[PDB]
Amino acid sequence: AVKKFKPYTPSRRFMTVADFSEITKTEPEKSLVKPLKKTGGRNNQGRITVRFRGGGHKRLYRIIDFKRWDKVGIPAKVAAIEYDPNRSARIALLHYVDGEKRYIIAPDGLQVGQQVVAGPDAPIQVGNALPLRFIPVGTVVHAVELEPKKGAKLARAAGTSAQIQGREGDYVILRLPSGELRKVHGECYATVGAVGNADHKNIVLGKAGRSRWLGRRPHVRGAAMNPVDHPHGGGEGRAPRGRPPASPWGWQTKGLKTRKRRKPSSRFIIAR
Amino acid sequence: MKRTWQPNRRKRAKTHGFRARMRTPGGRKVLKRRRQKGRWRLTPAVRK
RNA sequence: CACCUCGAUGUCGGCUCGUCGCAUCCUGGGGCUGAAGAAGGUCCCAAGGGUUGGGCUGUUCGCCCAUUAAAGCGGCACGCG
RNA sequence: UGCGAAUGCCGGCAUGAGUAACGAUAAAGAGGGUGAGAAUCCCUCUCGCCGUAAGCCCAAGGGUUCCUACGCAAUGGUCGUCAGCGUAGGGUUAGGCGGGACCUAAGGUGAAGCCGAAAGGCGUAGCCGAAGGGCAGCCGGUUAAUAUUCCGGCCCUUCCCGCAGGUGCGAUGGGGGGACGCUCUAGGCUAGGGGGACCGGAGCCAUGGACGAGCCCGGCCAGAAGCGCAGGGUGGGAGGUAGGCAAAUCCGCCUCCCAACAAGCUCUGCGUGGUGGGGAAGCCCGUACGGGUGACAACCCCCCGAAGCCAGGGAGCCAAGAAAAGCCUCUAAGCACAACCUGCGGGAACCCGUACCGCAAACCGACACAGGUGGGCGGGUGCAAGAGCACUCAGGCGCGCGGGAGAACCCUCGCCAAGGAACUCUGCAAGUUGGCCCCGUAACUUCGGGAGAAGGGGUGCUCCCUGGGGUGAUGAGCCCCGGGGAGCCGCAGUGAACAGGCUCUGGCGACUGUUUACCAAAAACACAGCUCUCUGCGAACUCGUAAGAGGAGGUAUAGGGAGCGACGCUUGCCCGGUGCCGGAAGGUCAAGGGGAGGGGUGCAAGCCCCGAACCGAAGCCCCGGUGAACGGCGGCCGUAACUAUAACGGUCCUAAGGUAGCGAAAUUCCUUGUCGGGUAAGUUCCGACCUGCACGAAAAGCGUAACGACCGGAGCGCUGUCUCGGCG
RNA sequence: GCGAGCUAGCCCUGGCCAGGGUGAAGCUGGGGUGAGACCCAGUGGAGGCCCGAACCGGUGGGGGAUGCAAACCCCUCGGAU
RNA sequence: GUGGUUCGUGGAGCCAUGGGGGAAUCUGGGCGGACCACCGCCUAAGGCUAAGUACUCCGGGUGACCGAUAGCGCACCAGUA
RNA sequence: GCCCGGAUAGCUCAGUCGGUAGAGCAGGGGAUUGAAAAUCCCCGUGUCCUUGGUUCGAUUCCGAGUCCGGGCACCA
RNA sequence: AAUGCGCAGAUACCGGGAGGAACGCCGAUGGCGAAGGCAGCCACCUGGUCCACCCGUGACGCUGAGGCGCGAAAGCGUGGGGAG
Ligand SMILES: [K+]
Ligand SMILES: [K+]
Ligand SMILES: [K+]
Ligand SMILES: [K+]
Ligand SMILES: [K+]
Ligand SMILES: [K+]
Ligand SMILES: [K+]
Ligand SMILES: [K+]
Ligand SMILES: [K+]
Ligand SMILES: [K+]
Ligand SMILES: [K+]
Ligand SMILES: [K+]
Ligand SMILES: [K+]
Ligand SMILES: [K+]
Ligand SMILES: [K+]
Ligand SMILES: [K+]
Ligand SMILES: [K+]
Ligand SMILES: [K+]
Ligand SMILES: [K+]
Ligand SMILES: [K+]
Ligand SMILES: [K+]
Ligand SMILES: [K+]
Ligand SMILES: [K+]
Ligand SMILES: [K+]
Ligand SMILES: [K+]
Ligand SMILES: [K+]
Ligand SMILES: [K+]
Ligand SMILES: [K+]
Ligand SMILES: [K+]
Ligand SMILES: [K+]
Ligand SMILES: [K+]
Ligand SMILES: [K+]
Ligand SMILES: [K+]
Ligand SMILES: [K+]
Ligand SMILES: [K+]
Ligand SMILES: [K+]
Ligand SMILES: [K+]
Ligand SMILES: [K+]
Ligand SMILES: [K+]
Ligand SMILES: [K+]
Ligand SMILES: [K+]
Ligand SMILES: [K+]
Ligand SMILES: [Mg+2]
Ligand SMILES: [Mg+2]
Ligand SMILES: [Mg+2]
Ligand SMILES: [Mg+2]
Ligand SMILES: [Mg+2]
Ligand SMILES: [Mg+2]
Ligand SMILES: [Mg+2]
Ligand SMILES: [Mg+2]
Ligand SMILES: [Mg+2]
Ligand SMILES: [Mg+2]
Ligand SMILES: [Mg+2]
Ligand SMILES: [Mg+2]
Ligand SMILES: [Mg+2]
Ligand SMILES: [Mg+2]
Ligand SMILES: [Mg+2]
Ligand SMILES: [Mg+2]
Ligand SMILES: [Mg+2]
Ligand SMILES: [Mg+2]
Ligand SMILES: [Mg+2]
Ligand SMILES: [Mg+2]
Ligand SMILES: [Mg+2]
Ligand SMILES: [Mg+2]
Ligand SMILES: [Mg+2]
Ligand SMILES: [Mg+2]
Ligand SMILES: [Mg+2]
Ligand SMILES: [Mg+2]
Ligand SMILES: [Mg+2]
Ligand SMILES: [Mg+2]
Ligand SMILES: [Mg+2]
Ligand SMILES: [Mg+2]
Ligand SMILES: [Mg+2]
Ligand SMILES: [Mg+2]
Ligand SMILES: [Mg+2]
Ligand SMILES: [Mg+2]
Ligand SMILES: [Mg+2]
Ligand SMILES: [Mg+2]
Ligand SMILES: [Mg+2]
Ligand SMILES: [Mg+2]
Ligand SMILES: [Mg+2]
Ligand SMILES: [Mg+2]
Ligand SMILES: [Mg+2]
Ligand SMILES: [Mg+2]
Ligand SMILES: [Mg+2]
Ligand SMILES: [Mg+2]
Ligand SMILES: [Mg+2]
Ligand SMILES: [Mg+2]
Ligand SMILES: [Mg+2]
Ligand SMILES: [Mg+2]
Ligand SMILES: [Mg+2]
Ligand SMILES: [Mg+2]
Ligand SMILES: [Mg+2]
Ligand SMILES: [Mg+2]
Ligand SMILES: [Mg+2]
Ligand SMILES: [Mg+2]
Ligand SMILES: [Mg+2]
Ligand SMILES: [Mg+2]
Ligand SMILES: [Mg+2]
Ligand SMILES: [Mg+2]
Ligand SMILES: [Mg+2]
Ligand SMILES: [Mg+2]
Ligand SMILES: [Mg+2]
Ligand SMILES: [Mg+2]
Ligand SMILES: [Mg+2]
Ligand SMILES: [Mg+2]
Ligand SMILES: [Mg+2]
Ligand SMILES: [Mg+2]
Ligand SMILES: [Mg+2]
Ligand SMILES: [Mg+2]
Ligand SMILES: [Mg+2]
Ligand SMILES: [Mg+2]
Ligand SMILES: [Mg+2]
Ligand SMILES: [Mg+2]
Ligand SMILES: [Mg+2]
Ligand SMILES: [Mg+2]
Ligand SMILES: [Mg+2]
Ligand SMILES: [Mg+2]
Ligand SMILES: [Mg+2]
Ligand SMILES: [Mg+2]
Ligand SMILES: [Mg+2]
Ligand SMILES: [Mg+2]
Ligand SMILES: [Mg+2]
Ligand SMILES: [Mg+2]
Ligand SMILES: [Mg+2]
Ligand SMILES: [Mg+2]
Ligand SMILES: [Mg+2]
Ligand SMILES: [Mg+2]
Ligand SMILES: [Mg+2]
Ligand SMILES: [Mg+2]
Ligand SMILES: [Mg+2]
Ligand SMILES: [Mg+2]
Ligand SMILES: [Mg+2]
Ligand SMILES: [Mg+2]
Ligand SMILES: [Mg+2]
Ligand SMILES: [Mg+2]
Ligand SMILES: [Mg+2]
Ligand SMILES: [Mg+2]
Ligand SMILES: [Mg+2]
Ligand SMILES: [Mg+2]
Ligand SMILES: [Mg+2]
Ligand SMILES: [Mg+2]
Ligand SMILES: [Mg+2]
Ligand SMILES: [Mg+2]
Ligand SMILES: [Mg+2]
Ligand SMILES: [Mg+2]
Ligand SMILES: [Mg+2]
Ligand SMILES: [Mg+2]
Ligand SMILES: [Mg+2]
Ligand SMILES: [Mg+2]
Ligand SMILES: [Mg+2]
Ligand SMILES: [Mg+2]
Ligand SMILES: [Mg+2]
Ligand SMILES: [Mg+2]
Ligand SMILES: [Mg+2]
Ligand SMILES: [Mg+2]
Ligand SMILES: [Mg+2]
Ligand SMILES: [Mg+2]
Ligand SMILES: [Mg+2]
Ligand SMILES: [Mg+2]
Ligand SMILES: [Mg+2]
Ligand SMILES: [Mg+2]
Ligand SMILES: [Mg+2]
Ligand SMILES: [Mg+2]
Ligand SMILES: [Mg+2]
Ligand SMILES: [Mg+2]
Ligand SMILES: [Mg+2]
Ligand SMILES: [Mg+2]
Ligand SMILES: [Mg+2]
Ligand SMILES: [Mg+2]
Ligand SMILES: [Mg+2]
Ligand SMILES: [Mg+2]
Ligand SMILES: [Mg+2]
Ligand SMILES: [Mg+2]
Repeated sequence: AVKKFKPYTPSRRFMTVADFSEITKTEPEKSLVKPLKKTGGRNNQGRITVRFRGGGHKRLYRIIDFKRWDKVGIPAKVAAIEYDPNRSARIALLHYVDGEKRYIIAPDGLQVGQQVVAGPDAPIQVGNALPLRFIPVGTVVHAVELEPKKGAKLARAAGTSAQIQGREGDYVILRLPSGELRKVHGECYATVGAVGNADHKNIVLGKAGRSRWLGRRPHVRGAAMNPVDHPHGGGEGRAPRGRPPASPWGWQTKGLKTRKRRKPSSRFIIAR
Repeated sequence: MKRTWQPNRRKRAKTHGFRARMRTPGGRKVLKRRRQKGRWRLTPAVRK
């Protein structure tokens, strides 16, 4: 489901907004929000280090739980599903039985009411977090730790999902949303299922303004500049690239690979 | 039109003020030079 | 060609204003004619005055339309910012 | 150590010259006064201008410009007796207004800690930091000049110390709260405004009429408790308890109960309200201006009504909307002859600002500069509405040179016989059209548009009839939206002012946007969207020597880089060269390893030099791949039963020889190509043809509704652009 | 070494946008059907929607050119949730 | 791998030292310009040490130094207006 | 107007160290066929563009000329 | 035959793994459906049809322009997938 509009204005022809049906709560859990400093892409020198960033709606950080073992075997009821302006996915507010409320990244399928729990115990059911080694092969799973106790860092974007392909000693074989096959330690936790809000990828921004609301300032092609600014700058009219296509900093940008070859993690990767 | 001097009494002392100079080594040298030359005022005249 | 001007002599056309030349487009005078008349042809005298309005192109020019006695050619820093 | 030159330097004085100017075309005239001196100062009258301002109040800036008295050398674009100028004197009063003895924001700083040749850079806590949060004063009078500051009336807040009554009290710690978007919006009020036949008031009867429910002026403001009338906030109990980094009886969670669109508690707003003030015109006062009287002033009724208040109100939406303290609660140590809470009394309540200008002669612009400067108020009538326009109240102003005159010429403006784009690069400019209501409206279209398309008709006033609302009561009054019929006047009824000219047809760009501050606003940039590529997270990338930071408190539906640029239909062949990608072999290759063998000296033992194989990375070579990677995408001769042409053949070269579609095009040199169309006449324009000097598919190709202060062509309407000028 | 008191971007916190038009979704009702899609009304009040002041601009033209002005003035024009 | 020295890789020692390796205590070590041999000179990897040397904000004494456009930017209430 | 390249069998073209020049197609003669093609066997003509010159000797080397092709004609 | 693959270790053979599509034998000239069509196996939801019985209704029938629904392959849109 995704909302379309009649063309009562241009750019409304193609505009497309998400379907907010699975949303249950509007204002968030007051005890679970922090303010987030908006950078505008500037570092701690006052300099831009990521271009074309800034403006866009004020946002409130929802402090969310990517380590699920700190409540082993305590279960919780799924209280709400709410909009989170800080990720593509939607978050689920869950009430633990001991009274703690936490934000979880809400898997596909999960809806208000069901029990959820983390731990080596845990039935294999959407929402439950478990160490990988006890998650049966061929289970789709998200919010995956990359190293034990360092927090979930894998598959957390809307409709993403990893899948367990096999086991090797302390490690297990994962296929990531990027199709790469990597070994991950068995002790790494993972809530089972896929992320959901899976239609994120079909919203059609529609107009320039909509890009601004997400804090994306306009983005100017090197071809449009002068040689002082860009490797593609200058010429007379238009001009093709005239050289291997490059970034403002002059490195090749079609095919040229950048992963550090000597990286220690090379030992645990096997795909593309 | 809108000219280049837009006075602001906070700005002035925040920018060229005595305590402003004294933090940067460059600015302590401004005072050093201004005294050695014998300026009547090392820092711009301001009014809180 | 490179003589004045590079401590600067604003460069095309149009508009306004003209003025001069005559190697005369018209009008005036004439010779010859393969000049019957009428209309021409070509050469001579003659610079007083006249020498249209529009389409196209920045155009000068040129080509068209409609007329005309005729729709002259040149020069004046390719006259005149 | 000798000056005539250096567009030499400093200074002085000429020329232009009694010349241009005297700074908005809002505008002046007269009378009286003053003074040596008056167009220019004071005063009266008349006239004009602003009035969503050119009036009034905040804030920033400025810093005595404020008030008074005495001055006029200079400053004042003239004059000056005047001044924002000279001299002197005076003037700014706060527990409640602003800010500090309160809070935190970005950011700064910064114990701990990390980094850096030095200087220094980073940095969790903490601290600093405000037009945000918190917090108790309204109204009149008074001064030459301050006033929510003094005075008066009424009312509050905090600290300290006492009583009295309560209660396990008690933090910098736990929890609640503070606390939050945009658009639309209900009800009830308040500000503000209009009317009144009613209440009050000096007075007036003019010039033809009018002694009338005549004209003119005014009919309020602040206000504790208690009371109403609106609204907002909030469930009440008992058990369990592993969470809120100790403890909580508090919060969270669970289970019971009662309560439930309320109530009851609170809390704000509004009204009333003790009391306290104000209180016009006009007239007389001598003020530059205030006073007296009007007066024992009256102080009421109705209507309109916020955008403001009740306010954390309600609905919808997606882009998802600060923090911290005060405040409440909870418990920890500690203490409970403490402490806190609740009332009531007495005491105590500091620092700084406070004048004046403040859309401008006091600020920013070298100037008393036609420029620039944020928030609030901003009345009345009419115009459909309105902060629009015309007039006008309160208020403020006539712009610090004047007097004449009545040429050319210039600027700004009005009109123009006949013609109507003939003007010119171009309808440049100006005209025309202009509001509201109603009738009506094509191609095409992405079905929304195109549309205000086009094109018309109506519009004033008078009398009669008459339907709804809102408020009152269902009734009158007062408003609001109207509907029907008769008639009046003019050239003309949106009678002034504000207020689209319209159509057809191409190019380009999809679109709203953006840009060369100050000669370019565009077909340029951006843009949603498409593709390629990188990147597994201590990500890639960027800044930094580093620490560190951004990326991102994100995680492949994510992030970086590149090109293309809605959408529709599509995007062909070439990997030889270059780039990127993949190749655990081979060749080459640096340090290093390794030392066959040579050498210098020594009597030697030695010491010390070179040094061949061979082992040696990345890179290059080599082998592959790769086109939304850099890029490329042919020639000549022949041939069909009329000619012409060539579907067909021959052959050279290449990595391969340009597919669809478009084509004298923003590309066509020859060129004003040739043909058709428009015109009387068309180097432009539109349609075609193909010989494409020198189109062609993401430096995209061909189209496309809608959009455009873009650029081209045509026409209608209308005009001083023109014939061709004239008058003012 | 001094500069973001002009200007460009971003960050924090506040403020502003008269008045008119148009009339998306969603409701609700009616039709429709086996059930729907859908159709019609009324309500509703969306939009880098329309007209137009403030406000932000700077299209064409005229003036100005030792200017009122080292970028101004007048008419006109664009945007204006 | 570099710096210093007249020494720019040169036959390149000496002094210093970022990296690696890594001793000896007099029969020990360093040096006399690659190296070896002889012959000599010194005693590293700890430290202190007046004077003779440099400068002129300041005080004095002198001038084939200036004399108000000179002389310090300033003879004067100048690092001021 | 200024430079570079080419011209060889009837067509499209290789080539040369200075001496005897070839390829493919076309064409000719034979074969196969009922008869044409396609196929098989056999066959070059070349004054290597003109002209001058170097040579013993020149298609070959040189200098000009005709012709063609390509690139150029910029600030102005 | 050649392109192609192969000492950079191929084919052929063993073991591990990933992935997609189609379901041998049964299988038939057989079955079902209105047609297009339907094939491994398991479960759920569901349509038609046949028979037995002679119980119920009582002509409620047949056909069917328009309308509505289904409709092999290829093809088109948005996403996914991609072994042959
Ligand atoms: K771009
Ligand atoms: K360019
Ligand atoms: K010259
Ligand atoms: K003549
Ligand atoms: K000129
Ligand atoms: K001189
Ligand atoms: K003079
Ligand atoms: K004076
Ligand atoms: K002046
Ligand atoms: K504050
Ligand atoms: K507390
Ligand atoms: K009250
Ligand atoms: K005051
Ligand atoms: K006015
Ligand atoms: K005169
Ligand atoms: K003409
Ligand atoms: K009534
Ligand atoms: K209009
Ligand atoms: K296009
Ligand atoms: K524009
Ligand atoms: K641009
Ligand atoms: K972050
Ligand atoms: K290639
Ligand atoms: K290749
Ligand atoms: K290649
Ligand atoms: K060696
Ligand atoms: K053509
Ligand atoms: K072309
Ligand atoms: K014709
Ligand atoms: K014609
Ligand atoms: K435009
Ligand atoms: K609206
Ligand atoms: K040396
Ligand atoms: K040594
Ligand atoms: K020595
Ligand atoms: K020695
Ligand atoms: K010493
Ligand atoms: K002097
Ligand atoms: K001096
Ligand atoms: K060849
Ligand atoms: K041959
Ligand atoms: K494939
Ligand atoms: Mg909080
Ligand atoms: Mg450019
Ligand atoms: Mg730059
Ligand atoms: Mg470059
Ligand atoms: Mg380039
Ligand atoms: Mg350029
Ligand atoms: Mg180009
Ligand atoms: Mg990748
Ligand atoms: Mg200045
Ligand atoms: Mg002093
Ligand atoms: Mg000369
Ligand atoms: Mg001269
Ligand atoms: Mg003559
Ligand atoms: Mg003449
Ligand atoms: Mg003449
Ligand atoms: Mg023309
Ligand atoms: Mg003519
Ligand atoms: Mg000439
Ligand atoms: Mg000449
Ligand atoms: Mg000329
Ligand atoms: Mg002189
Ligand atoms: Mg002097
Ligand atoms: Mg003097
Ligand atoms: Mg003169
Ligand atoms: Mg004169
Ligand atoms: Mg004059
Ligand atoms: Mg004046
Ligand atoms: Mg007088
Ligand atoms: Mg007077
Ligand atoms: Mg004023
Ligand atoms: Mg000042
Ligand atoms: Mg005064
Ligand atoms: Mg006086
Ligand atoms: Mg004077
Ligand atoms: Mg005054
Ligand atoms: Mg004074
Ligand atoms: Mg104190
Ligand atoms: Mg710091
Ligand atoms: Mg603080
Ligand atoms: Mg405040
Ligand atoms: Mg007062
Ligand atoms: Mg005052
Ligand atoms: Mg007062
Ligand atoms: Mg307590
Ligand atoms: Mg009131
Ligand atoms: Mg009232
Ligand atoms: Mg009113
Ligand atoms: Mg009386
Ligand atoms: Mg009378
Ligand atoms: Mg009476
Ligand atoms: Mg009476
Ligand atoms: Mg009142
Ligand atoms: Mg409860
Ligand atoms: Mg506890
Ligand atoms: Mg209530
Ligand atoms: Mg009250
Ligand atoms: Mg009295
Ligand atoms: Mg609300
Ligand atoms: Mg604090
Ligand atoms: Mg009290
Ligand atoms: Mg004041
Ligand atoms: Mg003033
Ligand atoms: Mg004033
Ligand atoms: Mg004032
Ligand atoms: Mg104002
Ligand atoms: Mg003033
Ligand atoms: Mg004023
Ligand atoms: Mg000024
Ligand atoms: Mg003035
Ligand atoms: Mg001014
Ligand atoms: Mg007003
Ligand atoms: Mg009105
Ligand atoms: Mg109106
Ligand atoms: Mg007005
Ligand atoms: Mg007045
Ligand atoms: Mg004015
Ligand atoms: Mg006329
Ligand atoms: Mg007329
Ligand atoms: Mg006409
Ligand atoms: Mg014309
Ligand atoms: Mg015009
Ligand atoms: Mg007009
Ligand atoms: Mg049509
Ligand atoms: Mg329509
Ligand atoms: Mg329509
Ligand atoms: Mg009338
Ligand atoms: Mg109008
Ligand atoms: Mg064209
Ligand atoms: Mg555009
Ligand atoms: Mg628009
Ligand atoms: Mg510009
Ligand atoms: Mg601008
Ligand atoms: Mg301009
Ligand atoms: Mg412009
Ligand atoms: Mg980080
Ligand atoms: Mg582009
Ligand atoms: Mg060795
Ligand atoms: Mg290698
Ligand atoms: Mg290769
Ligand atoms: Mg392509
Ligand atoms: Mg192109
Ligand atoms: Mg391309
Ligand atoms: Mg394009
Ligand atoms: Mg096109
Ligand atoms: Mg089009
Ligand atoms: Mg635009
Ligand atoms: Mg005229
Ligand atoms: Mg005149
Ligand atoms: Mg700034
Ligand atoms: Mg700034
Ligand atoms: Mg708009
Ligand atoms: Mg508008
Ligand atoms: Mg408009
Ligand atoms: Mg306003
Ligand atoms: Mg502005
Ligand atoms: Mg302009
Ligand atoms: Mg406007
Ligand atoms: Mg050296
Ligand atoms: Mg050397
Ligand atoms: Mg020696
Ligand atoms: Mg002397
Ligand atoms: Mg001097
Ligand atoms: Mg002096
Ligand atoms: Mg030939
Ligand atoms: Mg010869
Ligand atoms: Mg069945
Ligand atoms: Mg029977
Ligand atoms: Mg089908
Ligand atoms: Mg298919
Ligand atoms: Mg296709
Ligand atoms: Mg498909
Ligand atoms: Mg696909």
